[PDB]
Amino acid sequence: HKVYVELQELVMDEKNQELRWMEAARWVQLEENLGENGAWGRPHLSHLTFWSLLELRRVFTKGTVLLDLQETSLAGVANQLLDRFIFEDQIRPQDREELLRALLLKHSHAGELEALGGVKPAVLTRSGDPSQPLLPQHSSLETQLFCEHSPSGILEKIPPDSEATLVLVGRADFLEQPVLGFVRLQEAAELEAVELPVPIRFLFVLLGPEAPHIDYTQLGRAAATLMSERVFRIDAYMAQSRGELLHSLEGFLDCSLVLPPTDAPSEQALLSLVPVQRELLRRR
Amino acid sequence: HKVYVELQELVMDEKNQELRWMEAARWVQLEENLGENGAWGRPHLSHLTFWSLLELRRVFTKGTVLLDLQETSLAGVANQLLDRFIFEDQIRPQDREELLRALLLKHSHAGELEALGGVKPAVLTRSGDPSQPLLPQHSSLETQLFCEHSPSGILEKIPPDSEATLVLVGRADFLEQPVLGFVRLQEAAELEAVELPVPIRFLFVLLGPEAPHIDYTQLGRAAATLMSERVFRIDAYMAQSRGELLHSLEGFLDCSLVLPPTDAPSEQALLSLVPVQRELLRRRYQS
Amino acid sequence: GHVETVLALLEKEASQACMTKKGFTPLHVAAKYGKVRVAELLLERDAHPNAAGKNGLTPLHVAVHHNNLDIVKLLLPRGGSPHSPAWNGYTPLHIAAKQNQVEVARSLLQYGGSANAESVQGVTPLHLAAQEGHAEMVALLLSKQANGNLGNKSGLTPLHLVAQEGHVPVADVLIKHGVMVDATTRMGYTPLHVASHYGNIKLVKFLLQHQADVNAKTKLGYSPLHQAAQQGHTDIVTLLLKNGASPNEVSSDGTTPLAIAKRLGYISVTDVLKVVTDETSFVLHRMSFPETVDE
Repeated sequence: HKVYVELQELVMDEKNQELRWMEAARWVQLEENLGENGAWGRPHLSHLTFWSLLELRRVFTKGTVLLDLQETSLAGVANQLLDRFIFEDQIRPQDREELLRALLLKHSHAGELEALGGVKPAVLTRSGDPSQPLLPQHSSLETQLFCEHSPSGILEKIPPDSEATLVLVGRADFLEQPVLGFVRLQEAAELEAVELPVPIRFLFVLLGPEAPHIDYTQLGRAAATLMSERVFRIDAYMAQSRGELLHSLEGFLDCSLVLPPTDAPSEQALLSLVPVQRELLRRR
Repeated sequence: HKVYVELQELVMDEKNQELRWMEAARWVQLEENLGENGAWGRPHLSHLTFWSLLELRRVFTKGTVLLDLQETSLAGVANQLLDRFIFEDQIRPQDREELLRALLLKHSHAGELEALGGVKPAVLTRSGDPSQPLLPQHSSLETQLFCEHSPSGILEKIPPDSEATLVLVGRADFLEQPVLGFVRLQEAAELEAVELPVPIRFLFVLLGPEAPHIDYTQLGRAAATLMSERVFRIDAYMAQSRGELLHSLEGFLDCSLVLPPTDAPSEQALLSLVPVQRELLRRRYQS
Repeated sequence: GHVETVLALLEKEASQACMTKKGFTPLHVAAKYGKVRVAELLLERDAHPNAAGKNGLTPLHVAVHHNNLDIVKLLLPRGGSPHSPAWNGYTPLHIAAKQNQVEVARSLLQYGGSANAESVQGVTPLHLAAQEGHAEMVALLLSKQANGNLGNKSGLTPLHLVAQEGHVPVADVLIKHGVMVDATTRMGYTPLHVASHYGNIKLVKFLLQHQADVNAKTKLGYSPLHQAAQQGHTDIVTLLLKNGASPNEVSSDGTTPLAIAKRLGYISVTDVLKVVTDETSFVLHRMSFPETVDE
């Protein structure tokens, strides 16, 4: 089955101090990001950062998997995921209430943003009151470089048989460590809380506190680039334990190329890679 | 401004069963490598792999660093560096008798090789005899694509006032974990492993037993491309401790750009990655 | 409510799309009449709570009108409707506040609540909660995080409505929370203006303590005095005057508080206001009424 990936993260609008999940980019064919004005930009290739892949391997090595879950609504998935988190001592039992309150807020869409008047990052607190996070609020480089009939156009671009994949990321202060959850439903179910054009099959949850060498948006982007690959999603369909996923991630990372900072002319530097990448993709 | 970097590994000859040092690549602003023929491929941009940089970081977090040591010969360097590995408990003292003779071995270039017949990779053992690796090996990517006159151009590109760096990579079965040594000399020194008249200032030692997701040639390539950058070289010229190198390494990794394998690669969509690398360049040269 | 009869009907596979002309669902009568043992039977066939008829109503909206909360507390994990509006755009939050059950705030707190959702009028659940201004509301609403005073299309802030109904408790709770004391409407009426039109001396004294200006003028020149005079509430007009309210302020129509008191034949008021007021700014019938949310 083909896939359609959607990434959402915790923010808060300005008119009222209310947190909500907001989408940031989609992966129909290429990564297409959403600007602050609310308009989608141009599709382009997916490049990551090294800290994202390092932390993804570290947190997926000790992550929590839930395969063939039998659910039809988001509340049940949330409850079972929280119980499985409590089972492996990922989070403390006194934090279950806050995360269950967090994961059940309303999920807006692209049409409401101009009604909202703008949104800003909002990290959770134990009392539940929103505040500004204690971290530099510099915007993403992709937003700086790729922004400054579309539903029917993407609908024509949507493959007729496809199963969507939702990734939810953010930051929460009262926890003590990042935690991972990879959940695959047994059959495709239409979640009523989130309006996605095709049903949901997979679900990624990566949540935790503010930590060095960690950017949650780029980590989610790395997760989306994982989910957009053919062989990795084939192994995810054929997965039955965490070992197969870790082995497939090792095989995926074994076939990447890293670029150091070079003062060469950029077009010539970028064009020198092509047969190297072709041989690597033949090897993979 | 422009420096010369050499990389040699410890392998065995097809002539007779033995162990000795042979170079594998050279770095003057670009990577140049040679194959089985003894001929050097055309220079190209150096491309990293994930495990090389990652394991370089892992071993570099626990590496002994000796700054501005006053030596000019190779045996005093060997003695002091092995005393340093003894000092910080990086290796057992019962290994030194092997490792000394591991170091005091010949260092020949490509011109000797045709009479020698060619070389193949071999592993150090506790005894002192070459041996075949246990984990499987794969054909290298850079030699297949690039290898499959030059020295006058090498001496032409290199400014007459320059200093060189060397890295010595090898596999040894009698070790526990990979070890790293990083020594910057007090003064420039001429060494008999390098036939070129340039002197040496920095020196690397990357050793270890065999482990998965570790290719020692790739690790040496990572170390050489680490040494070739202007800002990190300037920092090492002015480095006074280890945490300075650590912060410079983190600044090196932060301005790196990684691209994953895809389904159908193309050039037209790839040309849109020009400005972000430029901004990483600018942010790197921000520092 | 014969449960084993419904068990007999279940094997015959009667549809759960049984819809009347009025828009009722099978869940609606279970919500009304409190015959609830059949609810687990209805979920044996995996009932879906999201169901809106002609009036757009949900099992929670019909449930809160006559509350048997033991079903709703278990419906909330069973894919409950979190922010479901009615055909009037009405969320369950403010209609539960107007119904004012003792645990319905705790019932939604089991999942959470939004007290700022826009209706078709533009009124928020916070404002309709403040309009009734019950005793437990001023305590519980604190846990929910919402704009303390939220305007509607009229621009009516919770304080305004509290002044309209003259609920001292709510007006206190709100000022203590830090709401705007002199919040203005789209026309320019403040909670003082509105309280003076109401004529509630208590709903005016409290506001005086809250520091709402006693001379706040409307976009048409009407002040809380003009308003107390047109209403004929001498109590409020005297309270305003005593607290420094100016009685010689001409409105956009040339009528002062005295002019009004007179034209309305209110004598008790005219005696104080006419003497306190200076000579009419002009020689000479449009009135002044504060906005209010529509039906």
